Amino acid sequence: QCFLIDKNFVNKAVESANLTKDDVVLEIGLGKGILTEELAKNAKKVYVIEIDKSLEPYANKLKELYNNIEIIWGDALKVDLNKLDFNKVVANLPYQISSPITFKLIKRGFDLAVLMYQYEFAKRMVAAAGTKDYGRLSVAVQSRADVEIVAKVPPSAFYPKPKVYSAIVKIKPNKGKYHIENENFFDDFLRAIFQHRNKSVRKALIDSSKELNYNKDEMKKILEDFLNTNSEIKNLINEKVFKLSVKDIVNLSNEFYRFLQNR
Ligand SMILES: Nc1ncnc2c1ncn2[C@@H]1O[C@H](CSCC[C@H](N)C(=O)O)[C@@H](O)[C@H]1O
Repeated sequence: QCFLIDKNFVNKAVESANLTKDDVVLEIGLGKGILTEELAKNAKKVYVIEIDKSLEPYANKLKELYNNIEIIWGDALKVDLNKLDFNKVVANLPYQISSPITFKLIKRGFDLAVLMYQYEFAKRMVAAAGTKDYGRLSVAVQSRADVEIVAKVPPSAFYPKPKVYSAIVKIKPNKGKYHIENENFFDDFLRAIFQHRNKSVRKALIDSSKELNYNKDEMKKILEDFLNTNSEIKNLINEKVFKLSVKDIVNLSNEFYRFLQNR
């Protein structure tokens, strides 16, 4: 585990979290508790989910100085977040859990998250439509939240040192912006189309038709009829997957869902 030892980056993450004494913060991972302490100082209360019980000495020492820290010993991928009341998440994430934890947190919901990722992962998260790092992860995150890189973090900020850069990413959930009709279908639709990101949406959906539980002949006919509903759909499905904006992907999947339900 690479612990964050540079207080300048701790400060940047905390400042970006815009904390007040009315905020309740969830932290994933304790480390030496350098971030934990700053959260404790500034927030109403901090929950720390930590998998490694050997780190108890840091926890015990922290509770002697701060009365508003609660440790939950366990695996953050296993813990039922629904049973916790918090409005913000601030963490130097274990990079191996980056993807599942991000969606688990977004599913649970929060006002704002400020999270450390590997830099490449963060770049994919915030990638603009039609660019080389734009992909399924970009759309899955941006369709549900506004995301931005707050700072690039060098290996020297950590001990022991990682091999690559990290990034602080700010996440502000945004349900209204795009409005996903059906979460399950949208997830299936995203999987199908980004299995073939350089192909047209049409050709991607035919190739990955089994991801939506249709055979290739059914899907081809479906899209013939779907294309006949309006000219906007025609232009969208003929375009390359990675070139569609998040807005257009959400709208397209919404319309396709409705089309399929009526069929
Ligand atoms: N699945 C998991 N659930 C909860 N904690 C985990 C975890 N996997 C790793 N951890 C813990 O998360 C921490 C990651 S290193 C980050 C430590 C600290 N936040 C800092 O900035 O220095 C370690 O304490 C490690 O034991």
